[PDB]
Amino acid sequence: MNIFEMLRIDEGLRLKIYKDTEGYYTIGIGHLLTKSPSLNAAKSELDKAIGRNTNGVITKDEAEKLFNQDVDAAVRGILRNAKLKPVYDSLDAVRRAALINMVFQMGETGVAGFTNSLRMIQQKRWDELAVNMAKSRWYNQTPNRAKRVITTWRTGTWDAYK
Ligand SMILES: [Cl-]
Ligand SMILES: [Cl-]
Repeated sequence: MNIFEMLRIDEGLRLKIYKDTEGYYTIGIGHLLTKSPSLNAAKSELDKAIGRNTNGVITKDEAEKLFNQDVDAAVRGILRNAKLKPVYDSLDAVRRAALINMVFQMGETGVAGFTNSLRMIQQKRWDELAVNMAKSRWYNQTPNRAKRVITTWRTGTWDAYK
């Protein structure tokens, strides 16, 4: 088990443009295309991203490429963020994967804003953290996913993914 396998599980894989859980144009493996209501604006972003006229459709190899790029940006984002970086450095490997997962889904900004959880993470107060994270839109909107991630944080193992 690793970050790649983890996110593939949580995000699924789809070769056609689609609406995410928030109604956003997305494709491949959780790759957000646009927050805009327009399918054309979405098709346009996708062609720009892929470098070709796709027609709202990509191949497997193309989704994986976007995925690679996205995992990489998440990591680099974390390491560039003043609030995030130290958090990341204080963690074990499984738990660093839980942070990337969240960053992937909600962005640096979203994550950085979970201030109280951040302090707990650092103090390594596992159980409390799990309770705190549950008190969130994130958890209310995508419970099963958030539960997997929260267990990950709580236990430091990959059990939720097995
Ligand atoms: Cl892109
Ligand atoms: Cl869910």
